[PDB]
Amino acid sequence: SLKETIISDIHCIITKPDRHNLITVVVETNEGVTGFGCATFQQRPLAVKTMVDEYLKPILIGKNANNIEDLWQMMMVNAYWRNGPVINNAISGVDMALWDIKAKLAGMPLHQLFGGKSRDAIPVYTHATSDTMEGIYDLVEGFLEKGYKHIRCQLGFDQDQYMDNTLTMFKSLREKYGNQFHILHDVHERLFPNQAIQFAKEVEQYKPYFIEDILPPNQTEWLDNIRSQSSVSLGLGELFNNPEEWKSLIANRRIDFIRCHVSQIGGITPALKLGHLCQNFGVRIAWHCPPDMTPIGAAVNTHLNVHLHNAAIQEHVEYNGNTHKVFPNAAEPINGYLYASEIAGIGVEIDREAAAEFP
Amino acid sequence: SLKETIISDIHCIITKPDRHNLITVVVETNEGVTGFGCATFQQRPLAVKTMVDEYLKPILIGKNANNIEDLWQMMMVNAYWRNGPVINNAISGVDMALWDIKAKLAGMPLHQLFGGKSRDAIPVYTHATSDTMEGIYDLVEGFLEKGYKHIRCQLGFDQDQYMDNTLTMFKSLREKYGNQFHILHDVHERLFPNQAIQFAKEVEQYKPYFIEDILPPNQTEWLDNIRSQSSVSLGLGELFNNPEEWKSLIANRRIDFIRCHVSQIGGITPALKLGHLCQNFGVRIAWHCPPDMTPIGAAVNTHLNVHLHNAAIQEHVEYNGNTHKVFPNAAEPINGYLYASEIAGIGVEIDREAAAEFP
Amino acid sequence: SLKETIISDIHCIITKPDRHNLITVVVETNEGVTGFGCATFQQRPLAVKTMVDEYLKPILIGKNANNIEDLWQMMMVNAYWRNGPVINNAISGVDMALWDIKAKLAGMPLHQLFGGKSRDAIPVYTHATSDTMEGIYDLVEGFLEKGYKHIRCQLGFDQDQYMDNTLTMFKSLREKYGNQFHILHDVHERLFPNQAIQFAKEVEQYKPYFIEDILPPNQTEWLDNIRSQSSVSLGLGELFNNPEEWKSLIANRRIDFIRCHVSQIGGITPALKLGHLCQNFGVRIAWHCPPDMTPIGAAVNTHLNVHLHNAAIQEHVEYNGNTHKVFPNAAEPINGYLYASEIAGIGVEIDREAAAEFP
Amino acid sequence: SLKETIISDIHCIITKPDRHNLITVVVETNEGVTGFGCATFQQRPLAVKTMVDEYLKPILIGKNANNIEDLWQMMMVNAYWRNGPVINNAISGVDMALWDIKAKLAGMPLHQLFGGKSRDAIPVYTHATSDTMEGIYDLVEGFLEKGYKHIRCQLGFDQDQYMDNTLTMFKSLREKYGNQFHILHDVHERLFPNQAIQFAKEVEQYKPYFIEDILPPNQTEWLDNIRSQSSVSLGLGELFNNPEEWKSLIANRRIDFIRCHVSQIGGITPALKLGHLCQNFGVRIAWHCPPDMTPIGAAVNTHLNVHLHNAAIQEHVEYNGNTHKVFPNAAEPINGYLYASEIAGIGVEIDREAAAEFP
Ligand code: NA
Ligand code: NA
Repeated sequence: SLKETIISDIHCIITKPDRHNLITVVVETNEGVTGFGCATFQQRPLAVKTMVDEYLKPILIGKNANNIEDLWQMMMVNAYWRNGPVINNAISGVDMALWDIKAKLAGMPLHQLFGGKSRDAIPVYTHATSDTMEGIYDLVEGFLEKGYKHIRCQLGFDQDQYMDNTLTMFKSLREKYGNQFHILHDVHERLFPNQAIQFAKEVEQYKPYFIEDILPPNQTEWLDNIRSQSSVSLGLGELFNNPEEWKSLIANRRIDFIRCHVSQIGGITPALKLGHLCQNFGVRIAWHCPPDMTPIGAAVNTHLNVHLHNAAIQEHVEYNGNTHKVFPNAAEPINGYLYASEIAGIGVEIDREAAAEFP
Repeated sequence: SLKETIISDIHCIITKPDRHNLITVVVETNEGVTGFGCATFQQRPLAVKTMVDEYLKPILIGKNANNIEDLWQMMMVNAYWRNGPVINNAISGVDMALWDIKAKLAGMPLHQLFGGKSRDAIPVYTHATSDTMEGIYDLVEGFLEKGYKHIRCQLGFDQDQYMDNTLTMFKSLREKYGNQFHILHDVHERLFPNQAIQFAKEVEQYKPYFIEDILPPNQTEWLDNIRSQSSVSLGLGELFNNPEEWKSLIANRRIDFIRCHVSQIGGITPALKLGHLCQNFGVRIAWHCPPDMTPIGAAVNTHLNVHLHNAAIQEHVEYNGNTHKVFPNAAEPINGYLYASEIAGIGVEIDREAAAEFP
Repeated sequence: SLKETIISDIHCIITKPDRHNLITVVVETNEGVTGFGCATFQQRPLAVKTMVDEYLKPILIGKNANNIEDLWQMMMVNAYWRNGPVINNAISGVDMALWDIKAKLAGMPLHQLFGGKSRDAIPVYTHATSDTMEGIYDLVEGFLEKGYKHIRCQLGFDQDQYMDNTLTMFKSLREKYGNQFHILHDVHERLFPNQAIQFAKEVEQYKPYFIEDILPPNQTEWLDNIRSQSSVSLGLGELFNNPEEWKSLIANRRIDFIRCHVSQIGGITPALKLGHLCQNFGVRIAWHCPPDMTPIGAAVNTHLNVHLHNAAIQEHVEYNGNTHKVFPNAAEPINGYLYASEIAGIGVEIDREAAAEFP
Repeated sequence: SLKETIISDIHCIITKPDRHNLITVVVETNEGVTGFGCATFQQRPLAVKTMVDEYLKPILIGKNANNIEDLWQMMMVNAYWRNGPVINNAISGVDMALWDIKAKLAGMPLHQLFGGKSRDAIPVYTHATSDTMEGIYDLVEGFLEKGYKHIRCQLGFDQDQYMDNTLTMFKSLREKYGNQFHILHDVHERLFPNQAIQFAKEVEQYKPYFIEDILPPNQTEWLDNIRSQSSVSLGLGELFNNPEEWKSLIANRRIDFIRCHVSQIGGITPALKLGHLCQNFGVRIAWHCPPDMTPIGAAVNTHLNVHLHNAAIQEHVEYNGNTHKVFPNAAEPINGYLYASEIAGIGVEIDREAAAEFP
């Protein structure tokens, strides 16, 4: 007894209440049921907006929003060339908006629409980056006081100096805090493969929650060398926009955490399927939630994270007063956990007037 | 703005309006929102009913029906020993009922709840089994007249005689009908592996839609021998109740169609994830719909089949007048296609009074 | 000069002399030669009994008990759907009873019928589970005093706390007792695969006899990661009911001990063949003997364990006075060893009157 | 209630009632229960007899015959060097005799002791060898008239001429007899691997029951080349005496029929386990029964062949009147099938007086 949901208009609002350009996609329908979605391309806000305004919107107006995957498949192949940061982001904002419409139509929280909760809340990790161990302590202790139990620690913001200081960082952190928290670290592709394998063996004893981006970006074939000699947990996927980047990685158990950005791989639609894939292959899920993701994206990740069986942790995003003003009711971690929204829909929208104040 | 959905009661109704014992699971809730699900174990109707009545129902009463996967995971591990025909069927009827409740709560067709249609309808295949080619012609032509374009053909209802007659069947069917329809065939595990490989090479030229169960049941390792020499399309999975039976099969591209029964693998919850898995690995989907599946199961398969990207075809089930009476509004193929129900929920229930007439 | 042995009746007696529902299957024959077998499904006693009473017994009455594997193959495929906890248990009680009849007919101990002893007795392991190291010491020392040389030790009856305490348990046990006994530990599938590999490397130095269930249940593919980096001995198979669960595991040397329950995989008939398979591939055998296995099952495991070349150890089961009363002559470990029965048959039966006292 | 069975004496009788030296091993016991076994080494009758007389018999006298595998393992490693034609044959005669004793003790047919029949009888194949097609027809038609449905056909008793004539033989046989019988062929290792692969592809269309010994004897690695391009069924194992010869062959599905001689691999004890192994891996069983196997060996193969699930066919052995005289009650094929003996024991012994007449 759901009737066709006809797409009447599409907007793409960029706003700068804080450090970053924030991109919201707005899908309006004849019923006056409105959907909101998040795109995130700060280095390139304008490319995304053009892609939505005069390429996505023409092929969407008039369409039945009810059939989300149909509309997904159609957008994804429309330019013929496909898979990249600009297109997937644009499509992801619409995909998210379509899911939002469906959940409002269903009168339910987005994660309930998916099928319900696997857990009550998702743990959160924060970022401690400093040039000195003193600075990292200062930051760690403040996060501890707030209930966080996972913290990404980066000492220093040549390759040998970085590897040496980082092992010293892991060593001092275990000496000072033992097992009070899990320690995450992103290598940011700074190592040659031989250096990567060496570092994986040396850092193993310190039991990182995961080491992210330990290899240069098209050298994943070197993972088998690492995984045959080290038990170190590994995350990859942050810059992926293309299934070829994650398919063999996961089928071959070459990583422990997938770290894709939901908007970079095309939205909720592909995120659910990749979530199920991860569960099949025993890989955990830690989607990125960067500084320029809006409270709308973050709310979507929390819905994903209480629903998907293999979701492990959500990445923290601050929000200043401006941002909370532009996106009302944006949840914040309580004792180190993010709670899914409980009203119908995504549960967070953008205040268009407020977003005006901040062009 | 969905509130807890509290499970108030659970029933398991068996009925014999026709050839088979039909098993319906009924989940009632405080809101008076009622869910219906299908279990199918004709050789063993009673085992399923005991499993539901005094093992499932105790651990379910009081629970929040909203969290379907939570309740799935819990039922699946509850007996500690797990995965088999009796338990998965029992759990599948409840799983299906929980999905039904959620879709009614959402005021939407079950497949809309999933995320919408990938296609308008799913094609249907029928069964032509006879002891003589004359009998098979007679049956094929009646199906053709009704718009069917896929037909499973079985000539004869020793191994060498069966292999010889079957190749003769494929050969005569192509001579008589050319490409007017797709031809399916189930080998039913009747061949030794060496005979299987020989038959796969010989039948290739006749281009079956798929050959089902070509190997003895724990000899899937012989598939690589077949797939390195023959292009014949292969289906397996009919008797699977255990992920170990399908995980390596699909990851290694050893089959072309998965043929599991949705109720044997535990319900809609695992069916969606296996559907996504099949899409990832390029394997198509043809769930079994046996003679003792009710119109409730069949309606669920059609919802699955218009929604999941890789769904290929639905297996036909007759329904006599009795059965239509016990389960009102059960769809029937139109010009060789089954159309998903469009009212809220699964769209088919059981008339409890009518089911009374047929114990 | 053996004549047909005609099956005249079949019973399934459940009894609760102690903690658990105990299930005995009884096969009677025209000659008045009676067989006894054990089914074990405590979470689900009733499902098994229904399966025996009105599904197994009809297809068995009149049949020639002499042809055990014929009757095995026939029961196993009879429901068409196959392999699960309820059916295999039911079939296993009958299979065991058929073997019992044959051994009485032969006037010999069951293990002699198989072909004789490989060893004089099988060692036994016991269970020390407590919340504190003090409690585990207390329990270990009592087992030591009784001659046991293998003990499964469980400290605590989050994942990080469990892994930490368990390594502390292994470490304190080696410090206190050195090599006075072998230490077994069941991880019970509580770890993610990355945590499993880490734990396997860390626990290696303490030389467990085996670590059981170290992975989540459908993640055995992660075993190669473990086995390429750690020498830790591994057991799996406790919940298996399906050859697909053990075939590739053993052929690829992915475990060191098979831990299936003889009743869950269908009886003595499949146990002998899996025993031979284990010998071929260099895998040792440690069938489960849970708290609800009867003295009849236990006697069968001891016959299996003195006969099969690769049998390594038998799991201990208590028996209170009630149980000994219901099943007379049930052997008990002497100086840490179980001795096979030496009278004709299995050597243990059920006292039907006594089983009456305890419904 | 079986008591120790004490070995009192051991004999090895050679006899030449026909073409071949026939070797029977005799195990006597204090109870006066006597066992008979078959060794077959015609090229070397005397080596076997020495091995039994003054190496086996000393380590056997006094021993408990009840524990067959214990005594097997002990004999097999006794010389320290192990596995070859002379030792395994000697040990096989004793192993067979020990099984014979056990079956008489049990008052049952040997195959009943094993666990019963899988089938009522085993089909038989015969040998048609001639230098001309006329000669092969003559022979085939006589076998057909007698009810045989499987015949090994050899045309000619250089490599290119042999390959050419053999394909011509297969072609003419299909033209003349179509599918009236199965056609077996032994290549006898006469081909280089490249010629083997070519022949396997060319002979495929004629559907041999199997092609035996298609490769030179230590070139089994070339099997993967064949099996990736041809469906031709393959048998190997005739000269095997060493598990290394069959273990990887079967685990990797590189053959379809195992063709070992039971006496060459050490007796019934290893034959049962290899039978179970074959079943696991989907390989069928066709033990050799050469012209110098006695009616005692043949009776043992028939017991093996009605019992083991994967047994496919038994090789024919004539017996002239002399031989029937030396070994009374030796079964003969009826309408192309051999029937297992139904009296207690193996069911065939040697008449020592009669064997006297024929030194
Ligand atoms: Na290694
Ligand atoms: Na090929």
